[PDB]
Amino acid sequence: EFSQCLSTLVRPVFGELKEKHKQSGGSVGALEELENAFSLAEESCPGISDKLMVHLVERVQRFSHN
Amino acid sequence: EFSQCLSTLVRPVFGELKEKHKQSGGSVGALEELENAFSLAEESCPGISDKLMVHLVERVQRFSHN
Amino acid sequence: TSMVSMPLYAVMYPVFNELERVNLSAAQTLRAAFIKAEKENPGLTQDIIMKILEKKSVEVNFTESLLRMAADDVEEYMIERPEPEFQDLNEKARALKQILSKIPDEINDRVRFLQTIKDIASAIKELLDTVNNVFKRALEHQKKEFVKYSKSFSDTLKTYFKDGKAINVFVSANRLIHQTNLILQTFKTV
Amino acid sequence: TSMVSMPLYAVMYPVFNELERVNLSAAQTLRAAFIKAEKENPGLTQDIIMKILEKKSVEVNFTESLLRMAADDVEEYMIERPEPEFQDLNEKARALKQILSKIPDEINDRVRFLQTIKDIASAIKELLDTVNNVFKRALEHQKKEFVKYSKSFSDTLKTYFKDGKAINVFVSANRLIHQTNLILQTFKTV
Repeated sequence: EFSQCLSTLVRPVFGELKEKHKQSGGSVGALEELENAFSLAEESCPGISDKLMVHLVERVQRFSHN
Repeated sequence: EFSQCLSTLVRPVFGELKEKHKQSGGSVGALEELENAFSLAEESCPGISDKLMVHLVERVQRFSHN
Repeated sequence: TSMVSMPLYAVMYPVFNELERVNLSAAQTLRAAFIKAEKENPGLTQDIIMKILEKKSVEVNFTESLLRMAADDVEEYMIERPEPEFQDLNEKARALKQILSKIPDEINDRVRFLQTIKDIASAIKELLDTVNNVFKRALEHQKKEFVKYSKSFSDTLKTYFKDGKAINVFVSANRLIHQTNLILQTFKTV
Repeated sequence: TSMVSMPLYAVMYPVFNELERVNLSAAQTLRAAFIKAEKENPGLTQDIIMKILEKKSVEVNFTESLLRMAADDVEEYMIERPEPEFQDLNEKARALKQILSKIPDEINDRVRFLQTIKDIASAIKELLDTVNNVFKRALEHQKKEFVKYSKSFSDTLKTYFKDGKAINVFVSANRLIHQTNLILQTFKTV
């Protein structure tokens, strides 16, 4: 029902970044609020996080060359 | 009389970083104060910036392996 | 709206805009949370993007791709005022960004690169004339900053024609684009 | 003194300490300016170091080297109080950091790595006992955080023994070290 990217992408990435900023900058509340915002978005509209990832990759691929 | 690293290292590096943070975080005053702090240190004690670079490299090399 | 980092407005903002049709509320939530988190930890968005692409095994040079993506309008920095001068400001800003974004596709061929550089100069002076014309404070400061970044970009071109490092040109062009966006946002919020 | 990022206190702080003999004033100025600039833009110090090494053509894996450099005491986090409990706290913190810093030199050999892991466990429980003993608020929170990072480090060990990525172990060990330093600094500033 929900997006796959929530556990495969969002969780580990945001974990890494959370630890990255917690032991440097110090403030990680808004970061966690963003990670949770993915969840709230998913609850409001199942699959939208996957669509976000798809749109991201589509955009970066459209404007990448060699 | 002064350190070589002031123009070869400090200036370009701090330029890059200044532009990096000016167009993201926004505050670059303390960064510029640090770059200038290299100059004040040099004025207080000629050659100390070069010694700083030497100590830095010595330290990272002592604790690097394969 | 506030001035944010380039990865946010050039990569994520269009994604949020496209998610509008799927669900407006969720898109707005994600957008706001992204802005806030980016404000709390500058460079967050770029890291999120990079780690995502890394995990999906999508290999790109991010600065170059960023340069290409920065061509697109930032809706929140677009002046909505109907008067000809402001719309002209939007137009000239857009033109400069669009021509600067052509650099990666052109830099390897010397001829087309020189032509591109000519067009860039033209766009810069057009935007300059428009900016100075609109002046009817912080605006002047942003104008001076823009000129400074133009000059810096030129110097970068010289250095490139010396050593041949394209990445420096890409970075400088990104800086100039960001300063253009900053000009528009400053004009919009005063 | 305030809690700062690991590149600062593990790489630059000793450098500042060594520059003391040359000229105390200049060393203090550079130190303070570094702290302030790092506070303004977190991650600045690491970038300065990386770009410096890059320009001098010194090739290193920075996380591993950071792990090795993090063994050293941070003078500003050392408790000056003469009472046995606090000095024991300094000692146990130091012991844990020292054993955690041995990981890069040992991780390739399974036997010595397992022994190192044993020693790490021992150091962790020793520091835990000392911390809980000293309790005569935020301290308890930092203790819980320390335990959490210990557990996380263990999980990282498991995952390593699964896939064989050393970098994750290095990062986790750095996190635990930073949390140890945080424990000492918290005890020192209350």
